[PDB]
Amino acid sequence: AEFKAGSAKKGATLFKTRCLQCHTVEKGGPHKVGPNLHGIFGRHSGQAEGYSYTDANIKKNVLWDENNMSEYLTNPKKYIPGTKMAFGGLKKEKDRNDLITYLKKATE
Ligand code: HEC
Ligand code: NA
Repeated sequence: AEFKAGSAKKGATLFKTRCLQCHTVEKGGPHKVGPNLHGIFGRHSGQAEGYSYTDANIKKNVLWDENNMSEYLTNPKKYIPGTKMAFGGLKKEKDRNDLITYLKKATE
């Protein structure tokens, strides 16, 4: 994937309607179904403390960045076979861009 900066505000609404049910983003926000995502960019997958990950997510051992995030969110289970993240994917490129733009800022 090739991330391009988009709308953080549209990204916030996307995140809040599609991800918030399972994830928080703020520093010190709780793990829910999925892990809190603060600091996710520039951290390896499966390394948020206090969250019980699948072996598949840990073994993937991907250094999260803007580009591999876009790929992941397109089809999570395709990028990380075995993941328990039950999200079909964001198929529109503009949506992933908007979401990732938000995500970069919100996870600081
Ligand atoms: C539950 C119904 C979820 C929804 C909706 C979304 N996510 Fe998720 N995500 C969920 C789980 C259970 C997990 C852990 C998967 C595992 O196999 O252990 C995840 C994982 C992620 C990750 C990776 C986190 C890491 O520390 O490596 C990211 C980056 C992530 N999820 C982001 C994300 C976004 C942006 C969502 C909506 C667009 C989203 N998730 C939805 C559970 C669920
Ligand atoms: Na709860």
